Amino acid sequence: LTGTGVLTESNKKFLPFQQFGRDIADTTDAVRDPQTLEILDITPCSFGGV
Amino acid sequence: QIDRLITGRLQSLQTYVTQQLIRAAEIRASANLAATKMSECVLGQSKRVDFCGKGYHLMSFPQSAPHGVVFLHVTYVPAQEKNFTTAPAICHDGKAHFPREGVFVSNGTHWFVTQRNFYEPQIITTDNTFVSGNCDVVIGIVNNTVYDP
Amino acid sequence: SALGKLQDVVNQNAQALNTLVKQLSSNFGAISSVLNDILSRLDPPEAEVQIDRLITGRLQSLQTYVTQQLIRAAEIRASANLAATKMSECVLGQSKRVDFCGKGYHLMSFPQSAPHGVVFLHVTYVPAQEKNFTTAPAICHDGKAHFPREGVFVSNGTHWFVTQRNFYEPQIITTDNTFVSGNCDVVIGIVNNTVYDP
Amino acid sequence: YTMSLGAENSVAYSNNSIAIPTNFTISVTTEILPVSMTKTSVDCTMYICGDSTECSNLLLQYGSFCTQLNRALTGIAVEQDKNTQEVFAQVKQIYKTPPIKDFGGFNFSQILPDPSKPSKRSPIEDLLFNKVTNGLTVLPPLLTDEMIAQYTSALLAGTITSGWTFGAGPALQIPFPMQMAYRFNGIGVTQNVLYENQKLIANQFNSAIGKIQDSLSSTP
Amino acid sequence: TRAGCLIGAEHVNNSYECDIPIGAGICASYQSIIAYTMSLGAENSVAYSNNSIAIPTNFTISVTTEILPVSMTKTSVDCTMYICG
Ligand SMILES: *[C@@H]1O[C@H](CO)[C@@H](O[C@@H]2O[C@H](CO)[C@@H](O)[C@H](O)[C@H]2NC(C)=O)[C@H](O)[C@H]1NC(C)=O
Ligand SMILES: *[C@@H]1O[C@H](CO)[C@@H](O[C@@H]2O[C@H](CO)[C@@H](O)[C@H](O)[C@H]2NC(C)=O)[C@H](O)[C@H]1NC(C)=O
Ligand SMILES: *[C@@H]1O[C@H](CO)[C@@H](O[C@@H]2O[C@H](CO)[C@@H](O)[C@H](O)[C@H]2NC(C)=O)[C@H](O)[C@H]1NC(C)=O
Ligand SMILES: *[C@@H]1O[C@H](CO)[C@@H](O[C@@H]2O[C@H](CO)[C@@H](O)[C@H](O)[C@H]2NC(C)=O)[C@H](O)[C@H]1NC(C)=O
Ligand SMILES: *[C@@H]1O[C@H](CO)[C@@H](O[C@@H]2O[C@H](CO)[C@@H](O)[C@H](O)[C@H]2NC(C)=O)[C@H](O)[C@H]1NC(C)=O
Ligand SMILES: *[C@@H]1O[C@H](CO)[C@@H](O[C@@H]2O[C@H](CO)[C@@H](O)[C@H](O)[C@H]2NC(C)=O)[C@H](O)[C@H]1NC(C)=O
Ligand SMILES: *[C@@H]1O[C@H](CO)[C@@H](O[C@@H]2O[C@H](CO)[C@@H](O)[C@H](O)[C@H]2NC(C)=O)[C@H](O)[C@H]1NC(C)=O
Ligand SMILES: *[C@@H]1O[C@H](CO)[C@@H](O[C@@H]2O[C@H](CO)[C@@H](O)[C@H](O)[C@H]2NC(C)=O)[C@H](O)[C@H]1NC(C)=O
Ligand SMILES: *[C@@H]1O[C@H](CO)[C@@H](O[C@@H]2O[C@H](CO)[C@@H](O)[C@H](O)[C@H]2NC(C)=O)[C@H](O)[C@H]1NC(C)=O
Ligand SMILES: *[C@@H]1O[C@H](CO)[C@@H](O)[C@H](O)[C@H]1NC(C)=O
Ligand SMILES: *[C@@H]1O[C@H](CO)[C@@H](O)[C@H](O)[C@H]1NC(C)=O
Ligand SMILES: *[C@@H]1O[C@H](CO)[C@@H](O)[C@H](O)[C@H]1NC(C)=O
Repeated sequence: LTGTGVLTESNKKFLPFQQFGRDIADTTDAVRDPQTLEILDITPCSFGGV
Repeated sequence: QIDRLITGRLQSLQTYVTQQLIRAAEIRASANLAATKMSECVLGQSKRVDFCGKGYHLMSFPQSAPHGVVFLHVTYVPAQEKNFTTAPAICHDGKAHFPREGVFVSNGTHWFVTQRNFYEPQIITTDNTFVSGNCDVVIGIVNNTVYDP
Repeated sequence: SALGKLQDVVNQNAQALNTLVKQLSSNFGAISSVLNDILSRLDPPEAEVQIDRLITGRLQSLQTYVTQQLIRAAEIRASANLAATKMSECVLGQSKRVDFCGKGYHLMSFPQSAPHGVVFLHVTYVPAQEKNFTTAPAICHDGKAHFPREGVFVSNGTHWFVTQRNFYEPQIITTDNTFVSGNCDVVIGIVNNTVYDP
Repeated sequence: YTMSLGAENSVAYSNNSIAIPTNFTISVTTEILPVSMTKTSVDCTMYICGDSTECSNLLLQYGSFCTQLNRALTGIAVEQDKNTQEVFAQVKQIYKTPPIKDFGGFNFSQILPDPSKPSKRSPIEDLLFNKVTNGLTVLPPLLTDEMIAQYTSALLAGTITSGWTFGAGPALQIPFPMQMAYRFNGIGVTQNVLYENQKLIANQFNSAIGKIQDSLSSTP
Repeated sequence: TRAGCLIGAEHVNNSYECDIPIGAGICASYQSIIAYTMSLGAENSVAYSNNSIAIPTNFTISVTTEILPVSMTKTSVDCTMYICG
């Protein structure tokens, strides 16, 4: 699963069979690191209007 | 393949912008109505029927709401109406008397003049009536005395 | 920037026309944006594909232009219905509607033609130079309560008068500008003053 | 079923009888009107293509579609702020009520701002705010909810302390049982009726304002 | 700001009328470029009491302008000629 984002620590406690996380709009906003079983939030990079 | 995705996403975005423009026109019409109600019901007393609530409009109060405005219309509703026998004019001394501001009412034996939206009977005098013509023209004129102060 | 509302409509229409003219310069994925170049360069089996791409791009552009033209036509029709209402109610009559025909108490209005528009000169009455007075709802006299027929009871400190509500014009409180309803025991804030009889 | 419009009310018409009201009800009703929407802005290039440069190179063949979409959304976004400006900013003087709320028995605590709340909203406005629950950006509105509440507070203070005079010029103070009498004369009822029954009208008005708050709190 | 980061404008504590809207109550003006929270209106406390009234002694005849658009330029596009010539 590839993408671009800021990977921060997450307070969402996954069940052990679940790997990724999706919001209402079906975008991957939570993920599990495969090396160390920890949950990371994927915040989109902070683009804006100039 | 990217051209197919581009034309699909462009069609989706054009559809979204078109329906957003239609909803923006609807919201602009509603906001013009809300500004009209702000000017005519809050900043003044409106004679327009059902524009500022049901009943005779007294005043209105604005309240902010999330993406909206709430008008509290304070209105006057008449209640507890009562039957009376009425006449268009009073015949006295060969003259026809008509109410200056109110209406002639009778409870069965005596004739009074009252304001139209509330029962407040007063003695029919020359100060609340005016004279126009004789009694031969007005259909339904009745005979009653007219007091002179 | 006084005439910005008409100039906004003119600029939007001219910009929509300029965008529609500019959209002919785009090839929309074809080899060229010029139809004569495609028709002079290619056989009809592949010129059909190139012309089809140009046709669907230009048709999408034209349908988009007609869509915002209809939306702007609805907006201009709403503004013109409002302008016709203002012409009927402010110019051809005197309006009791607050802020419909200018700021203040509306007296009359003048229409003026403008390029693709109308300018209303609203002549209104603004109150000014207000003054404090001590006021009462009613006058108690001879055990009777007197209320103003059209004005309001005011006092400059020692003497009571009745005046019209939108302009200070003090007059002697008489039986001709007051009416009697009830005694003095009911009305809250009734004051004692004489009522002259002509 | 076949629906029924309304209860039949045969009005007792005759050529010499009239019905005159002997009493009145001070009725307060709510009217809710939308003013603005959420100001949304879409980056057309990022929505179609994201960060793919080949996609944007192919998107440049279609011309200025993205510019038209961005300009239409910008027009909608400034139209929402213009709508809020036309609705709420109808006064250029910020009026305040006096600290003593002596209005001849009339209670406005449910519509005046609450000093105990940090949002400076009325209890009714607080209940109203409680009852409402890829290139995409949401632009904030130009007027915050605190300033819209301040505008409504100024309008309420003007219409309570000064009548309709502040909407036509300078705010001319007038006692509220006199303002009410003027409104009574605007609908064709004499001033005496208001003055004699001022306690009953104030009680009816306060009861109706409380019923408005109860009906808003009890209807989803 | 709540609208975003503003670079090149000096934030001041005074409140003025809105000249250039930034958003979330922030406006910008030129005087250098300053940014501020807007002022809604001039403050005015109405001298309310239960037995005092204010009566006007004079008047101003005020004429104001109201500009309303009526029509647009009547444009017609030959669809066949626009697409194909
Ligand atoms: C209609 O109203 C008149 C005036 O109120 C009534 O006349 C009064 O009747 C009472 C009851 O007998 C007397 O005490 C008063 O002295 C009467 N006043 C006058 C001026 O005569 C009249 O009785 C009422 N008629 C009906 C049918 O109700
Ligand atoms: C009202 O009074 C008028 C005049 O006082 C009455 O008219 C008279 O009617 C009688 C009877 O028909 C005639 O003899 C007179 O010549 C009439 N006088 C005039 C001046 O026309 C009228 O009848 C009365 N109406 C009622 C209902 O009592
Ligand atoms: C309020 O107005 C009345 C009427 O204008 C004032 O009464 C006049 O006072 C002047 C000054 O002495 C006398 O010359 C007049 O004869 C008075 N007129 C009457 C009818 O008595 C009154 O003085 C004013 N009160 C105040 C406090 O200014
Ligand atoms: C206005 O005049 C009324 C009537 O003269 C005054 O009422 C009187 O007040 C005295 C003093 O308390 C009582 O003894 C009388 O019985 C009252 N008479 C009536 C008919 O109520 C009233 O006090 C006066 N008000 C002012 C402010 O002077
Ligand atoms: C005024 O009088 C009319 C006629 O007597 C009343 O109308 C009648 O009211 C009764 C009461 O229920 C009904 O049974 C009749 O069917 C009504 N008649 C008509 C033609 O509608 C009327 O109620 C009276 N108004 C008041 C306020 O008392
Ligand atoms: C007019 O209606 C009001 C209520 O709408 C009446 O006031 C009620 O009077 C009764 C008996 O006096 C009391 O028990 C109620 O508490 C009163 N209600 C309120 C809200 O104060 C009033 O009496 C009616 N007047 C007439 C002449 O019918
Ligand atoms: C105006 O109405 C308010 C609210 O209905 C009244 O405030 C209530 O006062 C009672 C008695 O002290 C308290 O038990 C309630 O909790 C209060 N309600 C609220 C929402 O604070 C107030 O008394 C009325 N009168 C005035 C003059 O403000
Ligand atoms: C009417 O009198 C009131 C109270 O005396 C005046 O209100 C005061 O105005 C001064 C001057 O601007 C202020 O310094 C005070 O703070 C005001 N008091 C209050 C309670 O607001 C008012 O200006 C007078 N109106 C006229 C037209 O003279
Ligand atoms: C009402 O205000 C008008 C302003 O339009 C006053 O008229 C001015 O009066 C002064 C003093 O005499 C003159 O210097 C001005 O030239 C007048 N202006 C105009 C346009 O005529 C008028 O005097 C004021 N009236 C009152 C009673 O205050
Ligand atoms: C995978 O290797 C990491 C390396 O630190 C280790 O901590 C972990 O126990 C191993 N197993 C799993 C299931 O992550
Ligand atoms: C009302 O009509 C009756 C007949 O139904 C008639 O006798 C009477 O004179 C009429 N009254 C008026 C005021 O027209
Ligand atoms: C105004 O309030 C005062 C109390 O401050 C009271 O004494 C006076 O009677 C009231 N006047 C009216 C007209 O209500």
